[PDB]
Amino acid sequence: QVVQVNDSMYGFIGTDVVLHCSFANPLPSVKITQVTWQKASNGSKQNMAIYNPTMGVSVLPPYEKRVEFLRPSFIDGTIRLSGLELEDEGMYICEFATFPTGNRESQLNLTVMA
Amino acid sequence: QVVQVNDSMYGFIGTDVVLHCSFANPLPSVKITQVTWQKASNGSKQNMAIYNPTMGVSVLPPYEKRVEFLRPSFIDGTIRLSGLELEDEGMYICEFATFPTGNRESQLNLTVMA
Repeated sequence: QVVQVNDSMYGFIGTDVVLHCSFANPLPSVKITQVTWQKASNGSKQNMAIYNPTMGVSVLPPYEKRVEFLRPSFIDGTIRLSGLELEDEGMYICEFATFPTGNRESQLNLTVMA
Repeated sequence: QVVQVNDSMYGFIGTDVVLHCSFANPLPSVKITQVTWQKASNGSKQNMAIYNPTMGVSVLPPYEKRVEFLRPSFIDGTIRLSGLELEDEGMYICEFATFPTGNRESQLNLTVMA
């Protein structure tokens, strides 16, 4: 019960897109430690962005000045990816690291239209 | 980028196996927030055990009597799994949630013999 396959997003070259990732339903007994956007491709994943309720926001290249958390909370890891291009197409994983229940990862496919 | 270790394991039925998992060297910039163990079986992830440096240890069913940390640290999530059943066959993933680097995981395939 780890993976939660979500929507499928369709964006456009040049325009930005809103990738969605929220946590529901939040319980007081469950504590969210981190939200982590990763891009999966060719069978290999890649760290994209991380929101930590205490450590702040981190964006990793090539996604700095591109990816921005809209409502950075522990139940919301929604991001905006700027300047879509053909290389951006692929599977995206938004993972919540929670204690003591474990990790919940949402999974969404992104297609880039021309 | 997120997968740094890929190994294999073997063991007889009823015997105990020590699944190793560690991180070195975490840069002084890098902070480990949580360590998580997962099992992948026929396209489905399942949370096993979690060690959070600031919250403690949690062993989830049905592993609450079989799986155990040996030296639980922010750089060591090595566990022992006792009473190996045939169903235990498969890939096990030990994940380090870090900031600002993100997720760094180790995958090991445990095969059951007799």
